[PDB]
Amino acid sequence: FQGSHMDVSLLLNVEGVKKTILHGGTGELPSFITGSRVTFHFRTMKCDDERTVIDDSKQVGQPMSIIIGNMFKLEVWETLLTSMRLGEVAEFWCDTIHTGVYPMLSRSLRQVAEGKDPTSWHVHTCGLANMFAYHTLGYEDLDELQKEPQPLVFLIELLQVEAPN
Amino acid sequence: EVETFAFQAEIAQLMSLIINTFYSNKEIFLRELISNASDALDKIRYESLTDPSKLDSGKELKIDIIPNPQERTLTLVDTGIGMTKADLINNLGTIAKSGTKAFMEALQAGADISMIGQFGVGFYSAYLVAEKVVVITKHNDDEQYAWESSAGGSFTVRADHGEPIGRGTKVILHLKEDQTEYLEERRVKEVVKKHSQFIGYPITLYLEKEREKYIDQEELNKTKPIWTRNPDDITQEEYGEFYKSLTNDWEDHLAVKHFSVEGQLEFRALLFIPRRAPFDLFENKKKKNNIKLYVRRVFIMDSCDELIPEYLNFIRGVVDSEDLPLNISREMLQQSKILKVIRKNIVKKCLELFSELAEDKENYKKFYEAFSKNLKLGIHEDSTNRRRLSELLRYHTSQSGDEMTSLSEYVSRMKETQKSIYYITGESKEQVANSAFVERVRKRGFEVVYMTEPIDEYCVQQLKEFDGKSLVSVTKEGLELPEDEEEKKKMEESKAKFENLCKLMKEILDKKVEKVTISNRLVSSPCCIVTSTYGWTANMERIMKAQALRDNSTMGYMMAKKHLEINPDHPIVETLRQKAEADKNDKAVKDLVVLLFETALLSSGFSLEDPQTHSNRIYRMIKLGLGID
Amino acid sequence: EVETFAFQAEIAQLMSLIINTFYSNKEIFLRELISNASDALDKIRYESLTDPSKLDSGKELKIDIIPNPQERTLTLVDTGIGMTKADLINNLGTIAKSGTKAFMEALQAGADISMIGQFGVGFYSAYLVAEKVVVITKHNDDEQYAWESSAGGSFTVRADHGEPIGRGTKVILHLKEDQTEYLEERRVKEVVKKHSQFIGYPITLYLEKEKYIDQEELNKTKPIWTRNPDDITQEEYGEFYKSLTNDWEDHLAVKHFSVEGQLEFRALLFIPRRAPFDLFENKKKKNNIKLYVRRVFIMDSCDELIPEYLNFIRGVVDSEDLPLNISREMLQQSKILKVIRKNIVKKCLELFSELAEDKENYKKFYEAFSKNLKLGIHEDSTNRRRLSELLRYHTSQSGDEMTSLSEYVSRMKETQKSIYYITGESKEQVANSAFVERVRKRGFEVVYMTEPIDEYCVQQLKEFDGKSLVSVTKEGLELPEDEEEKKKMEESKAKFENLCKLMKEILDKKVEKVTISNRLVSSPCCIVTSTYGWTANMERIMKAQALRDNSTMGYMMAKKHLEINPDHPIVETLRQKAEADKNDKAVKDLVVLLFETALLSSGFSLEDPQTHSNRIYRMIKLGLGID
Ligand SMILES: Nc1ncnc2c1ncn2[C@@H]1O[C@H](COP(=O)(O)OP(=O)(O)NP(=O)(O)O)[C@@H](O)[C@H]1O
Ligand SMILES: Nc1ncnc2c1ncn2[C@@H]1O[C@H](COP(=O)(O)OP(=O)(O)NP(=O)(O)O)[C@@H](O)[C@H]1O
Ligand SMILES: [Mg+2]
Ligand SMILES: [Mg+2]
Repeated sequence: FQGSHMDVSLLLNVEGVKKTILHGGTGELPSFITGSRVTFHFRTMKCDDERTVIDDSKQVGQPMSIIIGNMFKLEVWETLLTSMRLGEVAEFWCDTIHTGVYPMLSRSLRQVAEGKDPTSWHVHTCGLANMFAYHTLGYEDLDELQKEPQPLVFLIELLQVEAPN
Repeated sequence: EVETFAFQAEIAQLMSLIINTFYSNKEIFLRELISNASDALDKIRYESLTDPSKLDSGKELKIDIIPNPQERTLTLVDTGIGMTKADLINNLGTIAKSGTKAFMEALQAGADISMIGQFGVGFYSAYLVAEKVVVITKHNDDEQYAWESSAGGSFTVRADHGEPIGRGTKVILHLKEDQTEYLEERRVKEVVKKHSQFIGYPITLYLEKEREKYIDQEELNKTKPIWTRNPDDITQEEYGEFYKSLTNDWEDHLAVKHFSVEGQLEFRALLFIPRRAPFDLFENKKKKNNIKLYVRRVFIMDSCDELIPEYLNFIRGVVDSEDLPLNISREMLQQSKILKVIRKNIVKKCLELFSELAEDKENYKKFYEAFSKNLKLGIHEDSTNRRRLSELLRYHTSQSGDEMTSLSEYVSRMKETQKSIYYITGESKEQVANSAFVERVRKRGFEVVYMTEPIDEYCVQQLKEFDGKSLVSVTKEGLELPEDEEEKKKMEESKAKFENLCKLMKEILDKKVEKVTISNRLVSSPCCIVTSTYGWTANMERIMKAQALRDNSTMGYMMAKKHLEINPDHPIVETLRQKAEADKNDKAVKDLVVLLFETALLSSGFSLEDPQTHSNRIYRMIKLGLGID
Repeated sequence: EVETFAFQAEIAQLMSLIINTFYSNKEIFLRELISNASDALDKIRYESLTDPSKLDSGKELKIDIIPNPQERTLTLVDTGIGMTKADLINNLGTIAKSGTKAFMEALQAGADISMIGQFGVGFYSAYLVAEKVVVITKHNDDEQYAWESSAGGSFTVRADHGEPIGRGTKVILHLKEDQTEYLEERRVKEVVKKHSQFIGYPITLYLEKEKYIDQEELNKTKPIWTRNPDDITQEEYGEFYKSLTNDWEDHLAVKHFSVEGQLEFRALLFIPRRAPFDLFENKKKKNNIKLYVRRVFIMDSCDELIPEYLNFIRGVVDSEDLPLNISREMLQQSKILKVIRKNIVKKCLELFSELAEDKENYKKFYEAFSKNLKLGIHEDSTNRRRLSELLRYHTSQSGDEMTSLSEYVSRMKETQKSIYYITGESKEQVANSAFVERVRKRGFEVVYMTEPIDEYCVQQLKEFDGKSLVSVTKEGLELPEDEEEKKKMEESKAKFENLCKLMKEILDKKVEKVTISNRLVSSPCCIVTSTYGWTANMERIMKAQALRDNSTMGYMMAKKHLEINPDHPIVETLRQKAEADKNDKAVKDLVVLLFETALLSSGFSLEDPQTHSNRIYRMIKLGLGID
């Protein structure tokens, strides 16, 4: 009976990232303290009108998970997950500023189940030396993003947050 | 090498295309025929200016509609200019050839004519309904002719010898059996009222009835289009008569704004403010029917939010234009930017009209009581015109009394040291007036604006400040009145003293109130519940928890963070602090704290999560009081 | 005597009308151009069925778009049948003369190819943008021919002798200065995606970008609705749904059907897994069900093809033959839209009924769109009897899970004659409410309805399965009675009538009627809505409507009735005191406080809650003695 269904308000104080809420979520704000484990499906596509998929967690079938700690994989994700309510499908339009460290993380996330383990850090140094002097990885995502950086769009579907440890 | 050619057109398929595809609704044929007839009259009237002797054939300019169910024939007679045999062959015979356009361009300089015809395909719309069309013509120059056709790709021209017409054209449509509903008087009247109501010339509907088999003549266009006349010369009685004829309401118009805009987009508009708001003003669901658009006195379309914003739909009236890019079906336009410019001008002139009307105190009171909801909806939506709409606001304030005052008057009475506009919203004037939140403010002599309608919440959702002064909701936390040194010293002393009580109360009501502290907005009530800075206000949250179509999960996204504000000078609070100092924990003190929180939640407008528990607690308290045992 | 003639047309004026009046939006020219082209391919494909040698000139069927900002020329190349010089004169040079219709009617019996160009005036829409049109054709039968025109009432036919095009037609539009926005890649891609997304053949967009020409496939989602529903797997349906809706999640359910007869159309509807967040804020009356005719977009439905409450269904409706406006935007007869609406509603209800077997999938769908279902129950009066079977409700004996009304009727006691329901703003409040306290003691199942839309839902759902719905809130509740129970009730009424009339005297202009109660097993009293007026929850909802007349509210406001519990000790003590003291300050104050508490607990708002809070504070002071 009433056309109006929303009211403007403030959120997403940090600049360089646009926020939209694709779907609602049940429950209050999740307990976000250091040590808590977070399980959250993610998908990263291009900001362009094509919106081609770069990384999808759904085809793999393994929802990526983290802990609330100083992994410093990407600060903006560490903020967005904290600034989220459980069971909330959401869309985030970041900018070229934050998405500088992305390509290496994308390579690691594509190769974590491909046959490479994160328990080693010398292989990454060897890869950096190869990139600097010897050769190039040649991966499509690396060429598309490292050579030309663009803003990205991230779909986040968090599953749950566990008690610490 | 290069062989030039000329375009062709398959006549039969083109005629079939015109008959089947151009026009959606088949009832528009009259709208077309009458329009032609209108031009047919206009020409002769112009030719009467330089040649009165040319009117010797007939001195009366009229249009007659004669339905004949005996033969199922619809006749339309006009004493217009008429068409010669050459005109019959050229203008009528050739599709998309408009002789009316040629006549218009042959005119000299600028003259008072507004011929409807522009395309040249209007007449064939008569085949939407009729299966055979006969046109009997009698021009003032040549003899009377008859033109017969059935849209079969050929037409017949015959030297007519029937009843003489003197001058003009009489068209007879042999309607098909399916479209026989247009022989009824009611259908014809409804169509004429919808489409051809404002045509200048008189039109009448001849009919045969019994009382003993008499002929009845009835004029269907008694009302004349006054927007063509100069707005200064028109009197209020004429405006009222026009409003009654247009809206079919006994009540007069409250106010009228008649203005013309010239230039690259020239149009005349006539807007009326209805005296009484309709019962079903909302729930239109695309049935706006507010501002009927006209081009050369012919109806085009209803403003389905194209010409007017949604909140301004309470206003009635007409908009008329002479030159306008028109659709083939004459039911829409080609460019929407033109409609946007029309909307800009209409909104500007509506705001000017409202500002002018604001002088009449009683009339403006009536208008406000009628359309304050629409005005506040406009404040919610129309962002560019927020200052003007805000100046049009009237409210009940603490110092106002029974009558309502504008925000400008509040600013005039606003104190020298004050730096904000303090407002409180609720569901009634009486409940708000006795509320605890405004006890301190009214005690210090600061005027407070009562906003006692649900839509007022949306009003403050957008209106952040007024005249360089910020709006502050009494209910919302952080209320900082101008404070002296002694007041700050007392506040610091009370904050220091009641720290343990605040900690204990926070511990007791865990996950129920985010922050418990002292306040400066309470003087008589012990405690109050205060909305956080970000979340929905208590009244707002209560309102939007009752929306018919709402997502329960979405409700949790903007829930308010409740704050408890206690009065350090209230005897109950001092006794509670003393008891809590006496006993670090006790059942009685916990019960009292829970009851106080429940009462504050009830008084603040929040609905209880479970009223049964509080009611049972009250019942037990009553039992203990009266000592039933 | 009689002199018959033949109709003529003014070519210049007709062309001007077509260019200026037929089409409102200038961007649809592609939709027209491409569409023709498609048929040129379709035709040759048909001619390849009985003669593969006709494809020796070119073995590939494709459409290419080449924007050239250097010369400001838009080129459209197709390897279709092409047109001869006679075809050039007869078809292109004559308005309203379509070769496509003539070719279609010359087919033997009923073939399997449907072309879109009935009207035959579409091509000229290119002049909405171009100031010059050059059509370079090369039919297999005859030499190359260039056809140049500028809508000036004349056209030029010329021997081409240019670079060979194999077989087919290449249309080059010299865009005018104003319409240079169509050289951008984004605009072309957006237009093609909006209008001609589901063209059967491959559409390729060319561009220049290091500095290498690139080709991009504009259309990739094959139209699956044409294919037989039995052959399509679930993965194909999910992929199609994802492409159509750009949704990370897949579909929850799919209904693919076709209706044939006097109105032939095939439809494909999708119920998504998760409901949209706040689509109601936006208009969102469009972009839900898209109507296609011969595999090209026509109009976006808004209250025409589907009702308001089913706007969550995402799908396509495709019809081979439908009367169309000349603009190729809207239909001619709204009765056809009414028929489509009837059929779609019937099939959607059938889909829900057959989906109701899957317990978990149902539970999810209901959790998503119960609001839509109840809104439809409120609106669609003809389908109430079928929609009601889709309702799921929380009952006293149900627990967490939801049960249908049919299960309630099956479990209904033989003596029991009606379905008792209660509405509130929370499940916990309703469960602990005073009204249902007695019924649960007698074992009758009660239906909890805890959403604001439920009041509108039960305003219309008067009865079900011949059993009437009874609002526990409403007065006049009459459970089956024993003779001893009736005697006890009558005796209690005869005992307490004096206190009832005394309370009525005390509570003037507050309660219309004060009586004893049958629904109150333990609570001291309760406020019960009159028979015909709005219920407490409904009255609160209507009072909370943003857009509703205040002056009319009092007409629909109900009359409060007080119901007292004879067996509660408080009421007996009050009766004893009233008998002892006919008038007293304490008894009237107590009755006022009791009425306030009953009003608060029932669900009604309070006219002045500050007074109630002050009274509570005063009695707290008197209790604790702080004076
Ligand atoms: N009653 C009439 N008297 C004289 N001429 C008429 C009459 N009705 C039609 N005509 C002629 O019919 C011609 C074309 O008819 P019409 O279909 O109205 O084209 P039009 O002039 O463009 N009017 P319209 O189609 O509404 O724009 C006009 O130019 C007139 O000369
Ligand atoms: N690219 C083409 N290749 C072959 N024949 C064509 C082509 N374009 C047009 N024609 C022919 O010329 C006629 C006129 O074109 P057009 O005006 O687009 O009508 P249409 O193609 O049938 N579609 P429409 O005008 O909407 O009815 C068509 O009906 C065909 O017979
Ligand atoms: Mg006309
Ligand atoms: Mg076409």
